[PDB]
Amino acid sequence: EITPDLWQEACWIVISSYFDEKGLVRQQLDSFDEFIQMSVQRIVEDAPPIDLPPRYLLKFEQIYLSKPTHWGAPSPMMPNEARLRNLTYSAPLYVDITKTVIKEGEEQLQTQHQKT
Amino acid sequence: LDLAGPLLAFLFRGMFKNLLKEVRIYAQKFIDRGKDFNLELAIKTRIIS
Amino acid sequence: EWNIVESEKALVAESHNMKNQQMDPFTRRQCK
Repeated sequence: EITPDLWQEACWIVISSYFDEKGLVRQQLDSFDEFIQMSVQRIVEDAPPIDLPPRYLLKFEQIYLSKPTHWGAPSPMMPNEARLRNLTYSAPLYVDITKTVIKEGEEQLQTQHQKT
Repeated sequence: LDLAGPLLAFLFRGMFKNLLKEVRIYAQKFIDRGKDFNLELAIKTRIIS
Repeated sequence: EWNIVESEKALVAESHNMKNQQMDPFTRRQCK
C-alpha cells in the first residue's frame, strides 16, 4: 500500500539506511579495494615475459599480498603506531615466478620460485 | 573521475615496467659472462616501495 | 526511539489537521 503524506518520515528512513550501508568515503574505499583486488593482478599478468647465446623465459604470475607488518621480529603495525613513528602504513607484495630456460644441445630446465 | 584506484594503477604500470627493465639489465650483465644469473638480486625492491 | 515515535505522532497530527491550509508565505513552481 502507498505512503501518501507520510513521506517526510519515510523519505529519511531510506537516507539513513543508505548512510548506514555506505559511509561518506565509500567512493575511496571501493576504488582502492578494486585496485588491490583486480588491477594489481591485471598489471602483472599481462606484462610480456622477458628473454635475452641461449635465452630464458622468466614469467610472472599469481601475486600475493599480506597485512602491514613492521619488522626486531615481524609484528603488525597499527596505524596509530605508524602515525607516531613517522612510518609508512604499507603491506609487502609477493608473486610467483618461473625461470624456465632452454639451450643448444637440447637441454632445458623449469625451475620456479613461489612468493618472490 | 580518477579515484585512488586508477590513480594508483597508473603508477603501478610504470613502476612495474621499471623493475622489469632492471631485471633485464641484471640478466644481461650475467649471461654475457657465461655464468648463470640470479633473479633474487635482480629484482630491485626499491622501485615500487 | 522517542524521536521515531514523535515523528509518527506528528505525522498523524498532520493528517488530522487537513481542514484548510491558507497561510500565504510559501510557494511552489507551477510552470506550463
